Amino acid sequence: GLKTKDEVEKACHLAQQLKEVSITLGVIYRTTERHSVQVEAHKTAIDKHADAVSRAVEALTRVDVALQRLKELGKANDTKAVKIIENITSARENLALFNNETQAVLTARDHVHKHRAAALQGWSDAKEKGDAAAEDVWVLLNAAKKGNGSADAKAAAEKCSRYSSSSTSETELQKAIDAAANVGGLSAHKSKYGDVLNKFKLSNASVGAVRDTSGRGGKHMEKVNNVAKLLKDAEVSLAAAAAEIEEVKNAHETKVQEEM
Amino acid sequence: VLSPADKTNVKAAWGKVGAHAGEYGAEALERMFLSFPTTKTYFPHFDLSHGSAQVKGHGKKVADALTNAVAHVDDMPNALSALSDLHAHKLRVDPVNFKLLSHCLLVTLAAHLPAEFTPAVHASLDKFLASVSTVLTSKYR
Amino acid sequence: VCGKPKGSFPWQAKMVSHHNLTTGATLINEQWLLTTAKNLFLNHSENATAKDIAPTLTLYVGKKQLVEIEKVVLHPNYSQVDIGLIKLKQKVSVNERVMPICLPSKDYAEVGRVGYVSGWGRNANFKFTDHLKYVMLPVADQDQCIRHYEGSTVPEKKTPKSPVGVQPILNEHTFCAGMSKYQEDTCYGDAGSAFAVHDLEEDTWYATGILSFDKSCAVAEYGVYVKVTSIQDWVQKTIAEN
Amino acid sequence: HLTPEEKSAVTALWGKVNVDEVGGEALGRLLVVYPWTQRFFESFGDLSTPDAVMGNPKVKAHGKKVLGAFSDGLAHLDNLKGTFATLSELHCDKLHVDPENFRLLGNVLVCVLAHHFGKEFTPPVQAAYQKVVAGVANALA
Ligand code: HEM
Ligand code: HEM
Ligand SMILES: *[C@@H]1O[C@H](CO)[C@@H](O)[C@H](O)[C@H]1NC(C)=O
Ligand SMILES: *[C@@H]1O[C@H](CO)[C@@H](O)[C@H](O)[C@H]1NC(C)=O
Repeated sequence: GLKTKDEVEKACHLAQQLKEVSITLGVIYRTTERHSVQVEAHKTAIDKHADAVSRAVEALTRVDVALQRLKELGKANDTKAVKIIENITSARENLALFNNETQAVLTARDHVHKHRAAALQGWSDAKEKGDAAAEDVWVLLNAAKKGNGSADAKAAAEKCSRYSSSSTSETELQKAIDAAANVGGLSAHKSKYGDVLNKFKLSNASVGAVRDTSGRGGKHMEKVNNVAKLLKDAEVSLAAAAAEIEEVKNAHETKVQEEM
Repeated sequence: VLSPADKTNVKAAWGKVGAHAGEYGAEALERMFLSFPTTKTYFPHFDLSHGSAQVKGHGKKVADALTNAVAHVDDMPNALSALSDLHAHKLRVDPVNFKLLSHCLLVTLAAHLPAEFTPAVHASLDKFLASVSTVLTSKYR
Repeated sequence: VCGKPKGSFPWQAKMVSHHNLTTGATLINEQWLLTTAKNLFLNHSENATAKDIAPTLTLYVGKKQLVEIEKVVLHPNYSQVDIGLIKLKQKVSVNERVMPICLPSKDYAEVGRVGYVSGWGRNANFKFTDHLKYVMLPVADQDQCIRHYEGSTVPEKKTPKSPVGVQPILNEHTFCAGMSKYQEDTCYGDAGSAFAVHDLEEDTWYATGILSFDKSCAVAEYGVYVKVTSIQDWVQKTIAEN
Repeated sequence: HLTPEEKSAVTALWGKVNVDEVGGEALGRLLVVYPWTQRFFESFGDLSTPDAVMGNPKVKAHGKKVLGAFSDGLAHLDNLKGTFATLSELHCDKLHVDPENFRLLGNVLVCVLAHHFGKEFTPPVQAAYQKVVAGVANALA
């Protein structure tokens, strides 16, 4: 049992830090909500972009199907077809960029959710473990208020608050665990303490990953926004190109019919 | 916003209330007056004693209005337009009071229809009364 | 200087009407705030002038720091653009709790954008909040919002469809924002507050909108904001002239 | 402040509460009715549906703790401030919980009591419990 003022103070500090784990982590976890909101906003914006560029995409598809027919007729080398293809190559390049950047945004969105789910699970495990370990320490602290053991040990136990004065950290929790290694009664739970600290680190690191991933996602989204506008702006000229190449293709069809 | 699922919950809970609506309205007012005495200031000329006939009369009008809103959940602003001008402009009832009466109505329903007052129904009714409260206060200035 | 918060919404101000109704205003430089024309007209006749209004207002910033007002300037087309400017008698002292938000050069009122709206409006119990709160909201599709309140984007097909029984002012000068992930919305007294967007490249906060329609209260689905880019020139001219 | 008569009606009622259940049911309902409160409790696992919420063991367990603190408040109606000073320090200073949520939980608890006690949850007993929930909310703030 805890019989000295020193043992009581080491136990007190540890119990506070173990109990603080869930509190600190809930606060830290709640900072990831902005990133979940942002990544959901990226997805909505991508769906809106995909809709806005669909007419430009439809024109580019019409161009490829007219070109495929020209290849079948052996007329794909027609100078007008060649010229049209050159004129639309920026749009083809922009469409490939739009596809690539949107995919990068969507992967970052998946990673944000995955890191957030690991942060949540880490928080939940840390709380389960932390609260239980703090309860075992409190058995000793509460017993230390009565019976044998110095009057100073009892007074210190009576003064002990459930809660830490500030947020915990890997450093502070570790410091508390290490100080308690000297205390007989607490020493039986050393492996429990270690698992709490590993869950704290894991949750915290996952929160860091959410933030970094979200930043990368945002950079990709800025490129998506830029290239989506270039495609929408090209819509009218792309529709014109699709009609011209269809005319070229139609003239070659009628030249083949008339030549048979 | 009331979802279709909320609307179903409200129509069912209020269908169980049925003919008791006036009695429940009178009890919600009685609970409001007693729990939150400041509300009594809007009714300076009422007999607000337990069992007052004037309160039973008013409870019936309040209930009829809610019944009407339940019947017209998709068009509540329209169904409550006269009442909304009445409360916001003429009477100038501070919005806080609507949350007091809403709480007291929920308490009344919980006490009288325990079988129906599930968590989902409680969420739906709170949302329904919040829509009524908002409609009745949106013109307040 | 602007848009670098250390406490989280140092640009937020609290306006109190002569009949003790709390509303919002937003600090845009050391001596001027944006708010709405509706806020300014609380407890006034529809025929009041800026001169009638100004001496009847009480304004605070930071930790209950009362600031004295010199004058008010109503937007010349305030029935379309629900805005007013407030000029203080003197510059505020900038610190960790009091700092203007930047006015934007870019138009951040696009779907895919998330904003933070702080406010002194009424809470879930319809009481004016004791503590400043905020909501994180996404910019919503303009057409979705128009259909929600007006039924159609086509003028001849419009009908008053507002779920709260009062219609917002919706036009080319405004944007809408949704509701939070946890279905939190804005409500009475939140108007005048900024829809603040964080530009991650510059690491600066910008006022993208000023909340106009603060009556949605999670009953109607969208808050309606005046686009700051659409009034920027008028703001600059007004400040330069007064 | 509670008349001794009110203190009496309150403890009389409380003595009959299922200490193992009404805590989880009030917390469970707060999370369903006012979903933004979940952000403090996402660590409880599955809260995706009202049944998931109401049947969740962590909600039940945590509920017991909340109810236990209300029980302590009942034993010290004269000094709620001192009784709740440590808890206020946690919720206020560490957690930054908007004090309006304490009033919402208190009100949900009143609804739960009404739900379980029916008619016995009379208007005067409600009014006494409203003093308790306000007192507990102010002390936590
Ligand atoms: C769900 C909320 C409410 C509903 C449905 C409701 C409904 C109405 C109805 C139907 C009337 C009667 C109109 C008539 O005289 O023909 C009215 C009158 C009135 N209401 Fe409300 N009301 C509500 C909330 C409020 C609240 C919260 C208060 C104040 C605390 C308020 C105070 C009054 C007063 C003072 C009158 C006028 C009394 C009279 O002269 O008859 N009510 N109520
Ligand atoms: C008004 C009545 C309330 C009572 C009596 C109450 C009671 C308490 C008690 C006794 C604990 C401490 C358990 C412990 O860790 O040793 C606590 C913890 C907590 N409460 Fe409350 N509470 C109330 C309202 C609130 C509300 C409204 C919220 C937020 C929505 C809140 C969120 C929390 C959180 C997050 C914890 C910390 C759990 C942890 O991580 O350690 N509760 N509750
Ligand atoms: C409300 O406004 C009036 C003055 O019009 C006055 O009673 C007081 O200044 C305000 N009330 C409170 C409680 O501050
Ligand atoms: C006010 O409205 C008219 C409408 O045609 C417009 O020409 C004018 O520029 C507007 N003023 C400002 C400052 O926006």
